[PDB]
Amino acid sequence: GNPVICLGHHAVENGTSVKTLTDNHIEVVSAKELVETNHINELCPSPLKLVDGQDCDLINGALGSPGCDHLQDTTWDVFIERPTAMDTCYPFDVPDYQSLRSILASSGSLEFIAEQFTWNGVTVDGSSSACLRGGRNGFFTRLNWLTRVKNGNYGPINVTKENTGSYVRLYLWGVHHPSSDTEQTDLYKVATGRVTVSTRSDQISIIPNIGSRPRVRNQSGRISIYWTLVNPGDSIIFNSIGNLIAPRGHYKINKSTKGTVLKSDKKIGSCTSPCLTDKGSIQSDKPFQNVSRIAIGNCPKYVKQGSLMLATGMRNIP
Amino acid sequence: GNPVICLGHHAVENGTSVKTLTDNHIEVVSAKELVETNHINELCPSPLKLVDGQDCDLINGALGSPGCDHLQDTTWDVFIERPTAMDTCYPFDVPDYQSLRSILASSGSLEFIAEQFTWNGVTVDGSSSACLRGGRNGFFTRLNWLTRVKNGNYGPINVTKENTGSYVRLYLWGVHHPSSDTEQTDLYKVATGRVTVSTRSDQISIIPNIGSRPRVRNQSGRISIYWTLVNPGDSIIFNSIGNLIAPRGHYKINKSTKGTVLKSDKKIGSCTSPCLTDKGSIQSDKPFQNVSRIAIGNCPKYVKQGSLMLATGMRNIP
Amino acid sequence: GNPVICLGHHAVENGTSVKTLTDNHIEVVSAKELVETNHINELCPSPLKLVDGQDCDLINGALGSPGCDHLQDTTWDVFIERPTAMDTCYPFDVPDYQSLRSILASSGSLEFIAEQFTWNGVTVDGSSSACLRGGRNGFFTRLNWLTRVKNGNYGPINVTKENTGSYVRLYLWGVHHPSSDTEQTDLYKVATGRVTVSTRSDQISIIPNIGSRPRVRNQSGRISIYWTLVNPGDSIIFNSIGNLIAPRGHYKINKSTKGTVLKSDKKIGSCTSPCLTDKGSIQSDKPFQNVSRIAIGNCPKYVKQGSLMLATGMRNIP
Amino acid sequence: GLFGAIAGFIENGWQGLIDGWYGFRHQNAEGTGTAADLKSTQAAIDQINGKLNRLIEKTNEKYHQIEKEFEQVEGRIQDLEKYVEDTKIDLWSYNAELLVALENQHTIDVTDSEMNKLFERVRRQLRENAEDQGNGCFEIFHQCDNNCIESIRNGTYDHNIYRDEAINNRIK
Amino acid sequence: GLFGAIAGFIENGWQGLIDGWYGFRHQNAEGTGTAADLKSTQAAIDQINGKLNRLIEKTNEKYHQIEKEFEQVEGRIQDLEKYVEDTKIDLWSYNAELLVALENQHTIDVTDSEMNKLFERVRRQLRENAEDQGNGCFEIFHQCDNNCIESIRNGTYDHNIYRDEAINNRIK
Amino acid sequence: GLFGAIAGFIENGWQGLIDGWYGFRHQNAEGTGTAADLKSTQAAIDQINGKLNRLIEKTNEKYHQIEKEFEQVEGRIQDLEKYVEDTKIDLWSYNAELLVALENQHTIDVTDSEMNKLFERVRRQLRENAEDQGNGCFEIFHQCDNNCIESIRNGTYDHNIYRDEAINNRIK
Amino acid sequence: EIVLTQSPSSVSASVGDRVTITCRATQGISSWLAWYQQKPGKPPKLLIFGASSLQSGVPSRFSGSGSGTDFTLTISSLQPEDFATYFCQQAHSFPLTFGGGTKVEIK
Amino acid sequence: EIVLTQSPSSVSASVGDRVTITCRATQGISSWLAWYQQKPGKPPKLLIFGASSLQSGVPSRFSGSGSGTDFTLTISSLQPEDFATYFCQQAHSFPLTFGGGTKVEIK
Amino acid sequence: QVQLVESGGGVVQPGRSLRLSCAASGFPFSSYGMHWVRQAPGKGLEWVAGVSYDGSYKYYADSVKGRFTISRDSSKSTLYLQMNSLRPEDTAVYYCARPSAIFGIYIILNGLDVWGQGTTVTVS
Amino acid sequence: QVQLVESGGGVVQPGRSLRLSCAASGFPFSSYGMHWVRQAPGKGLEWVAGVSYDGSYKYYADSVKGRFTISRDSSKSTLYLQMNSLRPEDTAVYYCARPSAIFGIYIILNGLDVWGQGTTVTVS
Ligand SMILES: *[C@@H]1O[C@H](CO)[C@@H](O[C@@H]2O[C@H](CO)[C@@H](O)[C@H](O)[C@H]2NC(C)=O)[C@H](O)[C@H]1NC(C)=O
Ligand SMILES: *[C@@H]1O[C@H](CO)[C@@H](O[C@@H]2O[C@H](CO)[C@@H](O)[C@H](O)[C@H]2NC(C)=O)[C@H](O)[C@H]1NC(C)=O
Ligand SMILES: *[C@@H]1O[C@H](CO)[C@@H](O[C@@H]2O[C@H](CO)[C@@H](O)[C@H](O)[C@H]2NC(C)=O)[C@H](O)[C@H]1NC(C)=O
Ligand SMILES: *[C@@H]1O[C@H](CO)[C@@H](O[C@@H]2O[C@H](CO)[C@@H](O)[C@H](O)[C@H]2NC(C)=O)[C@H](O)[C@H]1NC(C)=O
Repeated sequence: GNPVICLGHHAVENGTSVKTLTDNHIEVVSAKELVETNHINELCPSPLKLVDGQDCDLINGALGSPGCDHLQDTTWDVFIERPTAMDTCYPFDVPDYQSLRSILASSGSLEFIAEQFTWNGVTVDGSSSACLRGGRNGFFTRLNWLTRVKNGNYGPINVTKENTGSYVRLYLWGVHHPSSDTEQTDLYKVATGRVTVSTRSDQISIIPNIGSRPRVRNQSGRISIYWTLVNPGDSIIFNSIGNLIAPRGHYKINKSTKGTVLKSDKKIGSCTSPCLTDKGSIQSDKPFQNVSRIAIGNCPKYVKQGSLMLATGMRNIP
Repeated sequence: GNPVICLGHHAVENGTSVKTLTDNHIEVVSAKELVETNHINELCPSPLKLVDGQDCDLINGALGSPGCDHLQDTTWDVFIERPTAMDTCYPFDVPDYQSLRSILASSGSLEFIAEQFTWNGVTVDGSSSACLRGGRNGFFTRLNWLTRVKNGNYGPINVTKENTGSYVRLYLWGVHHPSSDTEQTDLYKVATGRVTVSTRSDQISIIPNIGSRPRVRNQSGRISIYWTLVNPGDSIIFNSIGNLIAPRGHYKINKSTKGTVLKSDKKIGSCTSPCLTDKGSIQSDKPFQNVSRIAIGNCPKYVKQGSLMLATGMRNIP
Repeated sequence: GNPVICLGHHAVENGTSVKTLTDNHIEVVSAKELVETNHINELCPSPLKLVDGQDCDLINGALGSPGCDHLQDTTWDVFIERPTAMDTCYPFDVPDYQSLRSILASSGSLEFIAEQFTWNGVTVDGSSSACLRGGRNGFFTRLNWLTRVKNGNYGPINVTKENTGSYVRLYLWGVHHPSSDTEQTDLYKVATGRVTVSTRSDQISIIPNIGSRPRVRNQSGRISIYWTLVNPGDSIIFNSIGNLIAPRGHYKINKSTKGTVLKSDKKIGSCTSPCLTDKGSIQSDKPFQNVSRIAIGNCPKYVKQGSLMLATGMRNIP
Repeated sequence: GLFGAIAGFIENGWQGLIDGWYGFRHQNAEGTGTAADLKSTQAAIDQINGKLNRLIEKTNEKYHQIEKEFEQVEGRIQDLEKYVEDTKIDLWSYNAELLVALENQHTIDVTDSEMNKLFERVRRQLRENAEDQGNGCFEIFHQCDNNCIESIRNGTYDHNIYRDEAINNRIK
Repeated sequence: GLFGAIAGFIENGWQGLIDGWYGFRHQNAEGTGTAADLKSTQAAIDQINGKLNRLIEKTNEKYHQIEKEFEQVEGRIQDLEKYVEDTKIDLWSYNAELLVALENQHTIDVTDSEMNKLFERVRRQLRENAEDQGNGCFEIFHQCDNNCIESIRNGTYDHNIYRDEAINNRIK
Repeated sequence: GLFGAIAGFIENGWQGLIDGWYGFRHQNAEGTGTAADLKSTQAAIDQINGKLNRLIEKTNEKYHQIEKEFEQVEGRIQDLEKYVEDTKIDLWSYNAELLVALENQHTIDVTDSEMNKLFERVRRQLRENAEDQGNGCFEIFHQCDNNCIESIRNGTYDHNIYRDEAINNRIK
Repeated sequence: EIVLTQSPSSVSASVGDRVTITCRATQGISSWLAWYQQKPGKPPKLLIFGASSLQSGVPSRFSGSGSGTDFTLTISSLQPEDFATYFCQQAHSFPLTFGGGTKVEIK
Repeated sequence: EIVLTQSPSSVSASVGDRVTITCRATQGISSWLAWYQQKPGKPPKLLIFGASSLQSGVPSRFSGSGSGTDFTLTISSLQPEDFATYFCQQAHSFPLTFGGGTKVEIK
Repeated sequence: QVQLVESGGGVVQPGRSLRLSCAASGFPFSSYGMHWVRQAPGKGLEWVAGVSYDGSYKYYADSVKGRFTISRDSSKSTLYLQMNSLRPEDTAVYYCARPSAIFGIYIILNGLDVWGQGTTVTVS
Repeated sequence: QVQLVESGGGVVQPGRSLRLSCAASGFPFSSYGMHWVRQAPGKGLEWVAGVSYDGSYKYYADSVKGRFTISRDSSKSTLYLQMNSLRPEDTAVYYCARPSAIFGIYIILNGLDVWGQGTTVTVS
């Protein structure tokens, strides 16, 4: 009957299974989950500054369509487009639509710097029944519809603006594509318009095209929206003999620096989370996640797996 | 002379060399190769559904050029373009050719939903000696060449088609670029044509330019091919006072879901393989491969190495 | 007092700290830095063949603007654009500017294969006071400004050139955008010009637009620069009734094979390094670097870490 | 494990060990009792916590990205925007799968090492007065009261004390 | 190896061992013979197959991708479509080169361990009836016929049976 | 370390040991001295150098790439060209961070192993003539002049020569 | 023993300041440090265990750092209720040691 | 001893050729090879230690390979100053062995 | 829910004895080791005593060794701090504290999760 | 900066003795082991002698064992090659060479970093 001293290790009744290099199912005492699979279902307004267009997409907000009155001068870290956003104004298309909405979303600002232009020899502030603001004919709040002098000519526009500031100016303008040769002559008196916006280093010129388009808001015509950037020291020139949709100023090109747009339908709650997704916010300390590939902020890295168990204990052998 | 019991390990005469973290050449007993380097040299028609154009590229098949009669109403998991594919019809270019090819290939379907149009005020079914279908003047099977009424006007076209189905309609149309002011007036009687196709959210309008291009099949003119998508609920309008190359229906936008196109010249065998390459199919259980970066299906991951030996045994020391 | 033999290991006074899987600060005997953080501040002209435009960007060199006389027939492994580069000729834009630069930079050659054209019915060799070459009106060294016959017509141009050679030809041409209807008729006598350049497979036609742009070098008009590739066996046709900026030959499409462009302001020294960055050359045997993401040649892989210490010794315990 | 102590010559674990990861379990004249071992338990936890902290450092923070969902076929550009994201997701998924499997293989070997470490420490303590029964227990060939047991567990056991009794009981 | 049994104190391998990966080789009065050891051989094979099955799971299945070959220079878009594919291939080739080199370094260590595992087991069996010659062989200080040998190889050997004979033959 | 020799039962290292990574340090009748061991030192350096040479192979050589710095906002295409480059830099930075952290964990384990390899080799040499004090030293229970010491360090020590003397001094 | 040394011994700051505190011992106490909050007349509350692991329910502004030798308690955006005296704890081996206290006053 | 066998004994080549040289021994000397450059009447200069590690200052065109049994010295782009006689060195265990010499003449 | 209640603090003369008690609630008391920590009034926290889960291994501070006696009871789930030979140095606000459970083990040597309200011991 | 200077090479007759010397400059000589390597004129390099850093362990080639004697001085930082019983077989251009240092330690058994100018030993 000699004394014996034994050496061992702890164990538990129900252990956790983990993967290793040499086995798919090894039971260990304790393990932590590294893949986050849950979300709040609401977008947390902290610490990221959010902006809800909530009836207006970003571009409609930049142009100033009826619904987007609340978006003026807004600043954001994340703009939020909704699926319920609706066009409300004269029908328009935007060549390279995703590029101009990704410039407005990076800049993270709808601050419109208003400027006074002198469109010599044209009627101004035209409105359309397809763009109603309070049951009344309106237009884009940041665009000026120019038509011929009342019973007169479309005096040739040669307006210029020099960028004196230290920032890059983003000008939003457009070109009206009439529906019939009557409308063209009824509005600008030329048989064929022309819009040429230019800087010293880049230019763009458009001659409109008459024809029938599907009726949108009882309108068969269209407005093609364009944009021109102006660097400090450069000058922009709006030259047109017809069909010009003039600007009312410019936007300020800001720095990306957590500025983007997220297309979601979830309500903005009162929570706090440094990570947003299209499916809501993520609150976790885990490295990975299977919530959504769309992730904005300090987020876990999106993976395909739904569970990756890291072993935090020895081999469990009861 | 005490008894001795020894403990050891097996060895072989010729071992295999593998890499470790601390040596480029370590001889172990056994090792498995992880990089597949061999292909069948034929394309296996199983389990993936293949389609051979075999004289027709995808776009020529979608338009209906003479050779592509066998591609009508075909469906595929993988379309196969040959290097021996040839143009067979009126010379044509496609702005953003690659995209239209990608849109057709990903849909994986050449089912042409035919439609009856009423092109009021034009001659229909035009044909050209550059596009022969059985020693006879023909044209694209999916396009309708419209010219002015015989000794009459090119009565303006204002046709509209509403999307009633649940799917997205792909319309393939074109614009004729004549070779001389004679041809333009000989055909459509206007000095300058116009083609305006539009939906409620995106539009396109083309005014054709006249001039000489290199003779292709004894034709100096061209036809620019365009396409327009129509979402459910939306309507498309074909408005043209001249030079319109009208459609005969639309294609149905399907789901990508193993739908693509592979440019190869290898024959289609009778084998079975879940992976295709431009150099033929791959039949392997290995993780990696140096056959080709072009790999469609359940394929090993292309790497740059030709041999990665995984040690499947102990150190071999004879 | 039995003899005792001890077994141990070496240590040093001041050891280095390294990271492991289970600790951030472990002091080992010796360690090697794996991240290179130093650069020469000069670009090494060996073994990579460099070319300094030094007042001319790559496109200005291809067109042959005044300052770029030294870039003629240059060949490079890396072209070096400077921030001090300045336009010196008639104001011009380039649709898809970045692509033409990338096409030129990848070929790695400014060898201009001259060609003799017969522009029937036009005045040739036009110049402009905006483009001075030795205090004298000049033009792009690789472009020919065509204007109407003296007091005559802009006799229609229908010039063609077959690609007999085995290489792909890059033709650089342009379209003049006048500033007033006077200039358009003073120069080419047609109220509206047209430029149509085409091959058997791809084509492009431009009708120029008149209007005022900001004065650059006392010029309100512009020239839009385009390019057309011609494969062996194909033929290119320059068809224009007005405003054509004709070519004087073509460039030769070469193989990428260490051919690119680097935007840097560092002087070209006399050192030797197989790796160039915008901040200068890297001379290292380390795997990683935090100098710059812009790295041309046999370079260490850019990482975000500034220091990654690899343990080259045992644990140091004094 | 690489050392074959846990799931090796140590048959199974002790669920009665709730105050530590490794422990002693003795049988002397006065009775029987179990005590955890702090040093071995702490060394294992430090290396697990150490690699846990390494895996949590929040380094991923992007705001402006590329679109990852599309409401209309476009072709070339969309194909690339998709293929770029798919390529990234696959690579990160591999980086995660390999990380977990590798860290676990190391984790299990570390815990198997610390168990053998403790055993080898006690082996060197007694060092002629006991013998390795094989199951992780030492047959102590001398009387070892509770004060003697504690001396083995807090590292003050002087083998020269019992060397004369122990060798005699072993050899004969 | 990390344990230095294989390519270590075990001089070399036995090509005559064709019924296993690890085995015994004895010399008693009756003669000499070799027999493999199942437990050690199985533990090694199961850990090589376990990591072989992990490396074959077919997870890479892509059909619509971006174009990776081009018949004409295009510029910006082509540069990106190429640079994307190049960036991917590099990252996978590294993912493959590191995987093999690391799995091999671990593999060789596992087999070296399983060898040392078996040696340690037999060491704990005899206890004081044998001594470590150093070459992986034990000098058994008593008469051990073939039934006694088999008792060592199937784990039934009782050291208390030959303890008197063995200690006496060692000490004197 | 996994073996617990370095930063384990070997209390600290020797700064006086400048000609090697591992060495002997003795105390006999004639005095005291320290000499490095070549075999152990050579093996450790080989595996460190072997993994250093693997990490230097120059395999990154690209010339035409995509633009990584922009002077004007452009939108979709620029968003992709920036996202592609950022995704790459992230993955390589992780590849590097994991590689260093892993190669170091293995390096420290290898050196800890080679220290234990040397200790186990000497343990098997004397093999009844010495006892493990625990601190990495062996109490040699017989006279061992400097020639006898060198015979231990160059592997020519015959234990059968001092076995009678040593066992007598241990047991009594 | 193991001697802890908190620095500074006291500090005044306004709401919204980046507060930094250090715990400083002698032995290698690995990662065994426990920071505590203490209001006058009230028992402590565990803020950080493992020297970095945030306690459940404690706001994310409290953060801990350090390993082995040098330890640190950082607070990003101080709040009115965060006015308290703070103690660090050694937990590597017995006996358990605490610090001299680091109180945050009003500025 | 350990015998080194350099193959070939000599070679002629023009500037820019891919030159291959082998060092070949008997024992396992896994990584302990040293390649030396030698001009007539001059002492050697260590080119490659560790059988692959490039010496500090030596151009990257000099490359060594091999492990244990078969060693190799490769030179990618030969230069006029590289015309020299090359010696490999065993460094596993005493005595130090050297090769028979591999000279590079002019072609 | 889970908390610790203290008691026993009063005014006492030097040299005599007291007994302070700590009743647990809401957690498996007999599974955790427990600690007594005293805050000397004016000074910081000062660990004084600690006991294992079973009660066989007891750890004391060098200032109270052989003077104070810790003990526990599974049946009442209460912690006892028997103080003998009191003196004004021992004047302090006494806290019974619970070392934190980590991973799966209920270690005795860790940070302290739960504290009692604080029972003051005055020695004049 | 760092270099090794050799001296002692001269014309000698068979059977007699010579001594060559190698003075170090620019590095911690007493930390390194050192080697003498002879290039037999016409043949390649031949390692002849090598000594440890302290001077206790000395390694010789089989051709010169018991015939040559190496030594080193720390006060002068000089390497001595004392040659006895010379013969025309020992005719060679002698080089003093420094084995390379690796990560932490100054191993005697490695490639040779620095060489001397080479002093010729002629035996007629
Ligand atoms: C993330 O992964 C988890 C699995 O790890 C997914 O969820 C589970 O789905 C299965 C059915 O396949 C159910 O039986 C489980 O009960 C689910 N568990 C949980 C926790 O949800 C989950 O759906 C994944 N998330 C996403 C967005 O795909
Ligand atoms: C895939 O890699 C293999 C090497 O692993 C390449 O082939 C061999 O090429 C060498 C010459 O460089 C020959 O000596 C071998 O006999 C070849 N072996 C085999 C199996 O082909 C092979 O060319 C690579 N394949 C591709 C498509 O890159
Ligand atoms: C259109 O407007 C611009 C500027 O408003 C006119 O150009 C300027 O002419 C003066 C002449 O002294 C120059 O100094 C300026 O540099 C010019 N401005 C710019 C922006 O270039 C231009 O002449 C007008 N166009 C017409 C047809 O009158
Ligand atoms: C590369 O990384 C290093 C750090 O590893 C950066 O530099 C150091 O910067 C700190 C300031 O934070 C200084 O105190 C050090 O003295 C710097 N050390 C060195 C060696 O530079 C360095 O700036 C990084 N380089 C780039 C281009 O990002």
